[PDB]
Amino acid sequence: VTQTMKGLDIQKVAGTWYSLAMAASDISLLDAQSAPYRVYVEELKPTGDLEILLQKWENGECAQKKIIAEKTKIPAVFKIDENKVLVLDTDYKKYLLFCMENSLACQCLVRTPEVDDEALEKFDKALKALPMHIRLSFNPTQLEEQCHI
Amino acid sequence: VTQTMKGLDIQKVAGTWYSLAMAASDISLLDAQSAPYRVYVEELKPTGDLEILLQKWENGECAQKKIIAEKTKIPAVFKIDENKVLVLDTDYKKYLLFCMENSLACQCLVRTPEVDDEALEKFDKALKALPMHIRLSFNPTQLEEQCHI
Ligand SMILES: CCCCCCCCCCCCCCCC(=O)O
Ligand SMILES: CCCCCCCCCCCCCCCC(=O)O
Repeated sequence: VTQTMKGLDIQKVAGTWYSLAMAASDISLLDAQSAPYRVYVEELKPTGDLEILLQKWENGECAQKKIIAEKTKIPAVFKIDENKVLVLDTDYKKYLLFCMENSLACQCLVRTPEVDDEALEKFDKALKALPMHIRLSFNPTQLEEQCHI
Repeated sequence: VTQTMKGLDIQKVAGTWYSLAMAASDISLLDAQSAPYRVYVEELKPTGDLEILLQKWENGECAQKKIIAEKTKIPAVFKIDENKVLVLDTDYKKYLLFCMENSLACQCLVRTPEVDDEALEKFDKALKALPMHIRLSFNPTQLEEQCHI
């Protein structure tokens, strides 16, 4: 991944996000509800490390989860306990494109449970470079459900 | 779906095809190997009805399958025993875009086990109109395996 947000102010990504679309390099990273990269972002809490609240389906349950992405020399790049989180683009107010890699998955996050075509076309343009083999998107009804059910 | 091949000569789609990419309106139509619209086209045999040889994963097996799409008043539209098959576009030599609907799934077929970007971008342009929520694509290795394993 060769796209990163110049001048990312991590404080300003704080609060509520919705996983509107997801893509991955391999189908099995996203194909089932229990697929490894099938994580739904709930809330981003910058400490300047980054606390992520996400939902994730495990052994027949939607589980609420709290993880820390440690900051790096680069403001737009964080690490996870192996896995690099890259923030590609964000306008802070409406959307945020990020990828994670050790296997590569990218997401289009939005502030509100709505379908944002402006954001999805930025997401699409940003995956054109990447070797993605699965893409998903969720309707507003699924954005309000635990684990996008 | 509002895109159909003008002047389709069905005889000329005869022979060998590879399911290079697939999209569907609902994730559960494509997400597992046993998902309903997760069918891999092997061979198209026009009689002028259309005989399809496809592969389909059922109860832990890749099953070879033979079905008939009955012709309609419209050359580019066929029916299946409920389900409409629409041929959107084909150059006969390299690629063929088709959709099926009762739930909507579209595929980008190619003559050879290779990744055709020209064809995938035509596929992408053709799904821009459609309310797709899952897309898959397969590498050349998977195109040569039973059920794209
Ligand atoms: C801008 C920051 C975006 C947020 C990035 C979220 C990435 C977190 C995903 C990491 C996967 C860890 C999930 C739990 C581990 C597991 O169940 O195996
Ligand atoms: C240009 C023609 C393209 C070929 C169209 C192929 C569509 C066939 C898919 C129909 C699904 C039927 C599969 C078996 C039925 C089942 O297992 O439920």
